[PDB]
Amino acid sequence: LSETKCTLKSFTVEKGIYQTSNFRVQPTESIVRFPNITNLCPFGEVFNATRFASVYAWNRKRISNCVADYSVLYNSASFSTFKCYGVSPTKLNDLCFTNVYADSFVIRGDEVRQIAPGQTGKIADYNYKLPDDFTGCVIAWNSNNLDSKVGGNYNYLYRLFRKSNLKPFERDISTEIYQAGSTPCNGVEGFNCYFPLQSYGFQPTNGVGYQPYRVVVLSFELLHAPATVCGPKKSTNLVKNKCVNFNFNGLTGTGVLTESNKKFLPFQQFGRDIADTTDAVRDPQTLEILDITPCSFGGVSVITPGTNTSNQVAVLYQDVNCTEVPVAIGSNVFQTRAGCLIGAEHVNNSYECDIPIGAGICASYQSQSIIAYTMSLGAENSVAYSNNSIAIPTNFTISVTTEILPVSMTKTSVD
Amino acid sequence: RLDPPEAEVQIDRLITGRLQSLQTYVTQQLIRAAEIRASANLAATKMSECVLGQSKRVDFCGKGYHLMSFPQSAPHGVVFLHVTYVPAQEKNFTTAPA
Amino acid sequence: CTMYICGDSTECSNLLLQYGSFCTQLNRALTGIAVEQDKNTQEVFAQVKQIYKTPPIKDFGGFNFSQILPDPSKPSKRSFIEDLLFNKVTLALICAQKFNGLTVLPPLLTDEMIAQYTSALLAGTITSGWTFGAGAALQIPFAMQMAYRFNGIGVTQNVLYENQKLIANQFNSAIGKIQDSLSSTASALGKLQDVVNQNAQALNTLVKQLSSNFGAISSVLNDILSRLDPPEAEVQIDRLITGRLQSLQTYVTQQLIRAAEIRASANLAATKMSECVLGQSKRVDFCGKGYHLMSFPQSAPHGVVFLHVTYVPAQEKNFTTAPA
Amino acid sequence: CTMYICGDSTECSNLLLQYGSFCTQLNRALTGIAVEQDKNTQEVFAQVK
Amino acid sequence: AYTNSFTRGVYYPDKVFRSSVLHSTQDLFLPFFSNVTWFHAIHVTKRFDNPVLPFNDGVYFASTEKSNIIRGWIFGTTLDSKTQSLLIVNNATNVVIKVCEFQFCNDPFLGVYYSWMESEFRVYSSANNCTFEYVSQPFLMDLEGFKNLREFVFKNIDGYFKIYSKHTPDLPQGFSALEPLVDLPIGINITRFQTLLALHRSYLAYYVGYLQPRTFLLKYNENGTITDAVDCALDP
Ligand SMILES: *[C@@H]1O[C@H](CO)[C@@H](O)[C@H](O)[C@H]1NC(C)=O
Ligand SMILES: *[C@@H]1O[C@H](CO)[C@@H](O)[C@H](O)[C@H]1NC(C)=O
Ligand SMILES: *[C@@H]1O[C@H](CO)[C@@H](O)[C@H](O)[C@H]1NC(C)=O
Repeated sequence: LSETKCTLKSFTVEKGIYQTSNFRVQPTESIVRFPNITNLCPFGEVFNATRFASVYAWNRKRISNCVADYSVLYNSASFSTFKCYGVSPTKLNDLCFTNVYADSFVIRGDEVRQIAPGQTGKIADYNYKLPDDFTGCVIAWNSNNLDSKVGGNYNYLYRLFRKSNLKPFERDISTEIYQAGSTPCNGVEGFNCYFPLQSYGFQPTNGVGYQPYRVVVLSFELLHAPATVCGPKKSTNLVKNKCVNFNFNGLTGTGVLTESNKKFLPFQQFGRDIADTTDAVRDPQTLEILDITPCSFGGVSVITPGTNTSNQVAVLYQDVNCTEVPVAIGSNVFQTRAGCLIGAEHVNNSYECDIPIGAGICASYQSQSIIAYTMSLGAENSVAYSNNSIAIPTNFTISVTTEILPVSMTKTSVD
Repeated sequence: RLDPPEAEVQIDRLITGRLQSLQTYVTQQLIRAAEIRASANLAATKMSECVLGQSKRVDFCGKGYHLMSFPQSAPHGVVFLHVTYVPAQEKNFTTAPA
Repeated sequence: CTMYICGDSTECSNLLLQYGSFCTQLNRALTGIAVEQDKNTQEVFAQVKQIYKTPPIKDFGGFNFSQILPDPSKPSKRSFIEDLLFNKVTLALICAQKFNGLTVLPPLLTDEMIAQYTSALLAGTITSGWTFGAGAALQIPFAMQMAYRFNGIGVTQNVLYENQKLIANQFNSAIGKIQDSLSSTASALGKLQDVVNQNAQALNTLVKQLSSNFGAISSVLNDILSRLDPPEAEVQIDRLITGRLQSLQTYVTQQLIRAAEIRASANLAATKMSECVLGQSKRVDFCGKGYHLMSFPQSAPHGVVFLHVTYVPAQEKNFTTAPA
Repeated sequence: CTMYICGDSTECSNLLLQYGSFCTQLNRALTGIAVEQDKNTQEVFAQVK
Repeated sequence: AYTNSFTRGVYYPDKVFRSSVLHSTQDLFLPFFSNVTWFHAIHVTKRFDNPVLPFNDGVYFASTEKSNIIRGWIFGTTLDSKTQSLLIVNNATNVVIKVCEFQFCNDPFLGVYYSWMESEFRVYSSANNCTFEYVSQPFLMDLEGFKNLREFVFKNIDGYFKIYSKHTPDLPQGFSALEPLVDLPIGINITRFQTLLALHRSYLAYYVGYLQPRTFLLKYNENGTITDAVDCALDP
């Protein structure tokens, strides 16, 4: 009752039926039926292999259309460095990754501190640099036993002489003599002329900081475009008679999913009708047909008998069956063709209409209470027609009535 | 609280929101005034036939059989009084064509 | 309003709140075209006080009122002519396009209390004449009521009393061509279909305009939320509110303008019923074409149908006159 | 619509397509009110055979 | 040697389902009743046709034959070692796919000596500096021993190669729709194409068309099948 006073904004309400608000039901179970049909990303071919590359000539590989599951690294891999930028380490299972690239190179033990944006060094100025707007993670671990031998290993190389500083993600695989003085080198090594590329030396008896290391750089974007590297939640296999949030491969919303009778073609995935409305979807993991149905619409109105005479009201839930709506958000439920009355009883006699409802029903105030009855057209009469009878009056009466008509309204002007 | 080349963009939503809310008012007043002009022509006809004469149209001037009528005035309107004739106290008989 | 514009988001309701009160103005206009449509049908039909019935024995002097009176076999207690009009006019994704918050309300008078209103006017104009609309019903035989009416166009009574059989045969043969004219031509009800076509066609553009971006990245209100900066979206979300609000005003204005000729058409049936049924008319070419005798009503989906009975001369000759 | 709004330029014929069906709807009233006028002048005069 | 396709060539543009809806679409289609070019490869003089053709937007390819003589087509920009190419060659054992900078000669073709068995494979000389390959599963196909027809569509948009096909047994007066078959992203520049064939130990049909931007009307079915489609620019 108080809602009506705050809807028409007054302290007194007359007879009638007023529409006040709406009726919605909030979904509870939010699910991501993440379509991780494909196989796992190459987590083995990327992390461990036979041989690696050098600092001056790194490698690039593209990984796409795969499911992200890093849990297989726990039994074997033993890393030594784990730092992430632009994303939380704990949230990586619930997101997607697009345009993911991996780079492989081998650096020195004490030179692993240079793999970070905003650093200076001999690897960060001539061989490999990182951008300022960096979004990813860097992992480094030792490989002393797999990259050492007696007499030293001399297959790893690095650059020592260059004209200026490099740029992020710029590769320089050109080799040439470097002139360190005012005298031209003329392409022949000699005074003030050395080879800009040098070689590394690793031994099994070397110190802690003089042992080889392997570092992998991963870069990706978050939430700007379609992605193909993604992580699973697998909170699938829902209940088929409740309104829940659904997140399919390329759809999002809410509704009720059931089993249908239509047949989707292999080269088709979604469902549509004459109007541009989503009405079907195919399970990418189980290959079945599903439906979508609304659950969260409707409106309610309040019936009042006169605000000072009583404080009793009845409400109507339009176009709602009397099972979903609670009797009070009852022992008095009447089902009609216009909704579901709550708070009024059913009587058998017939009177004239007082407050219309619809479909041939009315309601009126008559201690006292509120009743719902069926309207009656009028009384009943019959005429005794016969082929040789007639009726003629014998008196008369005079009567006077009234009639009202509007003729004009108010004139007005604006500036 | 603003400068000349910066407040111009700020005052271009007030004078575009206060302008759309005027055309709605005028449009709705062009339809209301067309439902009264259809009722000011019915009163004129009902004054030239029920009052200045006698009418044989059924259920036009009152209910029953028309005798006469009287007009009265009211604020922004008019009120009529209709006089009629009604039978009563019937009886039964017997008839024959010829 | 909100279910159509802002969907189910809460980042849109706050922005919509700044536009004043443009929902109680568009909702108080569509509720004025819902009570008038129910007041329209309480003037055409509800003109009788009581409910009359016809006696069992049917001796009307030769006339046969069998194909316009109710029968109990078919339901709703309709007649044999009201049951051929329904099959002609067709009331045709209504099943699930209610996604966006559209509703249809049911009319107050079900189509069973109109068949009980058009079966009393018909049964009270046969056994009473025209006295049941101006007082109390008074009985009279049919063959004398016809003479009463026949005296009103100039011809005397013995003309009718000497040709009863011929007139009865002519009337019986005349009513019965209508059945073949209605049960074979599926285009007679022409102007009762436009009021359905023009109402069900304007409801499709409103839905089909929900997928047109008015100058934004996309027409769905989740791809400008998932991948755009929280400050940047409020610049392009504001580009959709105006677009979806300018298409919700033309619809209301068009409906308001169009629902004003239906009242003009329904103010004519309430006069035709009161003058061509409850009495006899002298106005030329109003209730038919010829000389007026009597009339009968019938019901139809969202409309009414009349039947007029007239008088036409034939077989002229030549003579010679003089004033005095 | 297309000629009144932006002449014959092709830079507007593409920008105008993302406004829905605003100009197909306005090209139907000024054909539904152009036949009623031809029907009106038949009721008054054509009353004889 | 000129003929116009009456109403042939229609491919499913969508990826969704519909039931008895006449929704209209606007995309790239071959115009109705447009003349195309007829090429002949017969031995009475012996006829051997394999020229170089433009690749403006796409080519509606159809091949009518009693025995399989057409294997595949070469693609690229200038067809040398300086630019990459897309190689689709059927070697009578498996489908060969490779994206490399090959080196083609004037007349690369296959052939046999006899019973029937492949005797030559002369396509390319050198191919280096490439990073793509794909090997189809091995299979056996009979040789020797018109009745059949195969239709293809080529499109390269946004670094994606799409192919639609449908096999169904001059050209007849039938009508059918095309469904997607494969989808491979390359992201290269394509401006020309050329076919290769095989010969039966001897020295010395198909039609090539084009498309245009034109909108059609598609009438679906209860089962989501495109039965009939009507153009909107042919006749008034
Ligand atoms: C209060 O309701 C009663 C109904 O019993 C009515 O008679 C009275 O007029 C109402 N009050 C006012 C101030 O109208
Ligand atoms: C009303 O009708 C119902 C069912 O016909 C019956 O159970 C009930 O007793 C009736 N009540 C009265 C007061 O007649
Ligand atoms: C037939 O082909 C010729 C090519 O020489 C072309 O000019 C002509 O337009 C084609 N016919 C039709 C109807 O297009």
